[PDB]
Amino acid sequence: PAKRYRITMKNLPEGCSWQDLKDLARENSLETTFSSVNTRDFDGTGALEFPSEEILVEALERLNNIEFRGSVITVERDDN
Repeated sequence: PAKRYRITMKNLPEGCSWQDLKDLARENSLETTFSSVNTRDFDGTGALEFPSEEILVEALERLNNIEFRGSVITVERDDN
């Protein structure tokens, strides 16, 4: 729509899953459309999408190098 973006949500010790990352994201105030998770990286990173950069910039300032129930995630723009 007004936008289309994709972000990475990742760090190193955590093979996170879509259920896990949406759980945290709702904790944190994200929602998004969806995320590319479970497939491969070091083992398991997510990569979210939304039609409006509000949600992108949010996580880039809400989830960037945050501790995730005892793991951590670093998050960033990945198609922009």
